[PDB]
Amino acid sequence: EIDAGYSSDSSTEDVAPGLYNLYINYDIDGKKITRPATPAALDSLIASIDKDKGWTGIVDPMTGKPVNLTTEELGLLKRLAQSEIPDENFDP
Amino acid sequence: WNSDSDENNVEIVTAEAMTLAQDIASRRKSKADLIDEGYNRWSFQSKEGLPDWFLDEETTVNKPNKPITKEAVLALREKMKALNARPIKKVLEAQGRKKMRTIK
Amino acid sequence: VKQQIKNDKEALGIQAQQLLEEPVENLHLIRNIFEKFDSPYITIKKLSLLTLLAVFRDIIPGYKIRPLKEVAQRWEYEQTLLKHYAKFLQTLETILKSFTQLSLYQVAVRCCTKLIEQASHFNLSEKLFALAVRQISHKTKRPGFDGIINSLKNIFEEDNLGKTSLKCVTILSRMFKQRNYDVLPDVYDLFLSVNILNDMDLPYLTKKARKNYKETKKITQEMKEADAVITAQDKEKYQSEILKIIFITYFKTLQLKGKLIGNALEGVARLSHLLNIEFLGDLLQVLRELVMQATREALLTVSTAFEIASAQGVGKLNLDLDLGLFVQRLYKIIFPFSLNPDADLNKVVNATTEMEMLLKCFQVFFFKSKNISSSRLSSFSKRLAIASMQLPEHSASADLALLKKLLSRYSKLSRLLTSEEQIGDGIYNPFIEDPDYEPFLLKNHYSPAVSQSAKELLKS
Repeated sequence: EIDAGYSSDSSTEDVAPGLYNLYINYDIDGKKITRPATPAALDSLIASIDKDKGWTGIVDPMTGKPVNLTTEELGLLKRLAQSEIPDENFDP
Repeated sequence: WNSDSDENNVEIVTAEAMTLAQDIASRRKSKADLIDEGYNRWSFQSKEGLPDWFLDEETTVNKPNKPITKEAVLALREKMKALNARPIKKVLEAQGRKKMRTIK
Repeated sequence: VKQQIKNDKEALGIQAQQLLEEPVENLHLIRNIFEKFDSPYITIKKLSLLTLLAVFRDIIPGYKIRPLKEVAQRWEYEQTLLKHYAKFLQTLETILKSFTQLSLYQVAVRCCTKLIEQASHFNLSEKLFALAVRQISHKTKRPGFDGIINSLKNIFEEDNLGKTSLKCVTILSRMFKQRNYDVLPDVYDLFLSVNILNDMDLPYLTKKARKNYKETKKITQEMKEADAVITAQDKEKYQSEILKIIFITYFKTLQLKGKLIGNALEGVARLSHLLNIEFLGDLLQVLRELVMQATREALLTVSTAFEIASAQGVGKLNLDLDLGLFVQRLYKIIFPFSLNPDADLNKVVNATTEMEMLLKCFQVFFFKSKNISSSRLSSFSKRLAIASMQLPEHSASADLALLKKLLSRYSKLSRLLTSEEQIGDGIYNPFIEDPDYEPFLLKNHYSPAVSQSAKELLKS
């Protein structure tokens, strides 16, 4: 037997965020999950005024908040988009 | 207590970088798969230390052409949208002049 | 003593005079002036600093020195000149940070302002601006603060391109982060002075020379046309970045909810018309989210909301946004204003003296084209009379004068009136329509002239 599991690197995963209504309808077993309150209109206006570094403009379907690249994700994008080895210490 | 002692960053301005950044954030393409796809014929052509007469024509010619998605194009237009891109005048009198041009 | 000071002053004058006559050939004299400045006497230090300021402003070029005999020696001359200018500035932060000595510091501020006004375009302006703003960032008004802010204000007005203004705005913003957006109210008024935002026979020529003159003339005309287009684009881009930095500072100030909310709303109202249309709709959300000096702050929010809606052409750009929530806020806020005391003393939207905005919000409300006098003004005016039970008579006469000059012919405002809806808390008297209270009690009041003011109202 092979246990029909999911290795940590499988290309199939739950919750696939997309670009931009919020997709807060239900959860597994069918229960409405609470809508996170809309952010302070001041804070949302600030983020719109000064986009965060690595502002992707992507919201996960669960939370209405945007998803922004971290420092390590920004580094990976830097190497990948400049066509270099995506490993900091790999001997070419 | 007022010293202005204030690093490395990156500015996503290309459609190519946005599509890659969107794929990373939107989780649509696995991060581990992206790293593996980064070991290709072009990443092994290192640019570390090459002269400017060589590097300049390498970028204009030998630059791999990655795909671009419409979602990333909109994101750049959103980034490039300045705070004063469409103020009250540039939306009213600019619309007014076009309207009175069509009327005339 | 006095003879030695006089001799040193003469030596500085002679060296300064020689520099003015022949600046290129006498660079060593500047080093001599620095040696003279090293003299222990405070007065000689002041004179040497002033002469250095006078020498530098006279020999400094009107253009920005491009970094690296007709060209080589000029470069060495300019490179040499930059070295004293750097050294002179290095002494400037040393004496400024070192803070009898107060007078020297005031002189140090004075030459700093003179360099700011004249040598803004020159190199090391980043250091020069940083040193000056560091003095302003302090909690208390240090001496020469009025001189510095005037110099900064003058630069903002003259800077049409906006590059120097952008540098100062960035430096001012950096101080705000360092100070947690807690600075003097005069400091935020600097942003209001940004002109970029507020803008909203003949000698004989050889046969060869004529062709050279014609060829240069064509280049200059082509240069001018391209420069004009580039200037328009660069100014537009600089204006956008200045709005980005200024608005992010204002919104941060609003988030902290400090005592500088007055200047923040001042700037927001002044620069709202410069921003995008989409931001206008979301601008009132931050104003209306601060409702949980609380009465004073709510007055600023409703007044600025009126000003934003007062922008021309909002009829064409039907952004709606239902400013009625601000209208009811003003409708409710008059009672606490009548409850708390107010003193004008003797000798923030656009002014001070809180009673001034109230009439200012009322007069812009009246200035609205047909937006009022639809039986809603009378309901508003009734509580206005109720709130007029106290406060100086000139204020009381003012609000009563607003309805006196009102174009509406309604006369029951100061008496029984139609239903007082919109939060109520007053006599409704629904469906009455009787041309038949407050002035009767107003006649009996401390100042005798309120009695005649009440009499002139009922007679009129």
